[PDB]
Amino acid sequence: KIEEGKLVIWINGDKGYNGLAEVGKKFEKDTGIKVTVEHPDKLEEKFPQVAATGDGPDIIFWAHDRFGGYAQSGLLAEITPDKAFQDKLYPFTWDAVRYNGKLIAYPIAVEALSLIYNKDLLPNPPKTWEEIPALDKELKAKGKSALMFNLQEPYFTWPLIAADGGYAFKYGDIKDVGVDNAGAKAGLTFLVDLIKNKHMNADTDYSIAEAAFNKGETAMTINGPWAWSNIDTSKVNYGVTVLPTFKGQPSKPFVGVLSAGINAASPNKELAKEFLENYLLTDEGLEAVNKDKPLGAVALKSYEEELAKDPRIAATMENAQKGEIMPNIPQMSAFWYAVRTAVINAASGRQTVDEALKDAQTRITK
Repeated sequence: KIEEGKLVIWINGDKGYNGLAEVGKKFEKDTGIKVTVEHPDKLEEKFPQVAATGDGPDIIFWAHDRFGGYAQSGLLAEITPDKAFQDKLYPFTWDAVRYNGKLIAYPIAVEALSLIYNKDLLPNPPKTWEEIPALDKELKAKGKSALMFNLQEPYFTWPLIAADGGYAFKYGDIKDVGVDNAGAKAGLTFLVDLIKNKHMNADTDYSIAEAAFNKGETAMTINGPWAWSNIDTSKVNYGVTVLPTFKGQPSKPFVGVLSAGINAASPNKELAKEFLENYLLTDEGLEAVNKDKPLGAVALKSYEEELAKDPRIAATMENAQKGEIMPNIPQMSAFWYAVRTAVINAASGRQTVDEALKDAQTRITK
């Protein structure tokens, strides 16, 4: 099974594995235990297969929403950090790695959508969703649009739909879904109205929105940290800020948490703990990883306060703190497929907002 006396770690290829390897080397210096960092393809798919037979790595890094399923099959070991260590991280990041009342992973980085705008076209971004329609008619007079973002993916339109009370799964309860309530209804109705009023095209997708924003054709867009390097090149003077409110309520974008779990079949659980707590989860630890590839906003308060000197990161955290922690249950798959269809049918007039959400709700709680 899993080798004893060493630590093998799995992390995705789009992360700072080289930097993580650095922290691993430091661990090896003052312990004698070697740390091997690997980044296989479809690791989020392989882990379940190899762990089920008592194999795989000691530690696995992935978005939190996936750990719920791994825990369900008893693949993840329950972690037990003391109160002292727990206070080192933002409170809400812990609700991301909680399953059935147990901590199943260590929070690392936080990710959420923000509002991105062209400072030259819009020196003062809108703080409200209701003022956007008016803003657009003013920008149209100059041949510009006010807002453009991916309307095809629920992930991108959810922030609006949930602002006034909508939600996926109430902290765990798989039978408590909020996609067809008055809140979600209001938000989606506002979105459809923006489309039927020619303020937005129902076919606008990720690429169309990206190219348009980066070419200065639109004043605003909605995206995550993964899109900043692409905008830095376009030579557009942009800023990142908090998302607009709807009916006075903050937009609720889904929150993604990069987390580190420990294989239940690992004989090196104590070493993994020592590594994650006293080596990786430190200012020097996250710095080594960040230097290789930026993590965005981090769950470690001490280091986050330093990275927040970058307003883009500060905003990302602000939007995540007002966002909804993505449910870590497997039923989340029905949600994506259900809401996706509801938004498409509602936008195309094929179905009414009330009907679309009603059918979505039924499919999720089915």
